[PDB]
Amino acid sequence: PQITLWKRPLVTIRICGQLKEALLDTGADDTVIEEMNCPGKWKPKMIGGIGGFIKVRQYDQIIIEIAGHKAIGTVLVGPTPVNIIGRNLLTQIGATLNF
Amino acid sequence: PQITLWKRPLVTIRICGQLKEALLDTGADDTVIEEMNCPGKWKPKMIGGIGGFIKVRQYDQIIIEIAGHKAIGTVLVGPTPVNIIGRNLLTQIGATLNF
Repeated sequence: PQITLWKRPLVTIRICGQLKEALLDTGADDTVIEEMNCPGKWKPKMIGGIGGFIKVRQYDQIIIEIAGHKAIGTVLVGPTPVNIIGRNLLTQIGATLNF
Repeated sequence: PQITLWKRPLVTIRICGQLKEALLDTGADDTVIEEMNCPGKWKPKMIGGIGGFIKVRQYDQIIIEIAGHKAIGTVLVGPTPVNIIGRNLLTQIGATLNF
């Protein structure tokens, strides 16, 4: 598709057998999703943004669908105000910026 | 241009006389730049993001040149980790996410 930027570029994602809404975020190096329970090996991590840093759990080789596109990568889980799809996953669904 | 996201989508901008480097950020509603002086009246506001909120100064109808493209609108100057170009200007230059 072509997402235009008048409204937040929100998209449906299936992670861990659960459908959710996430933001297509070219500004994020990484992907961050609200507190799940999907078990797995994970390493602790702190990611920074505007107002400071939050603690997250880093899972590796996680499967996701992003608006119907299958992807596989590092997802970070933690108290994020909105589910964010960063560049690690945007590259995998072939997303580009154009103007 | 078409901009892939293997690297951070950074661009040169021209704001309030200074040349600077900024991130084309489709997750940001607003455009926030590291602290610098711009002339004119500004009003204090507060913006959120991961990590929480920060106090910023709002400048209206500011000319910004983004990667050779002209925009004129709101710029929030404050303590951001990185200069970011949000949807309020990305729409001005005709920016769209494509995949």
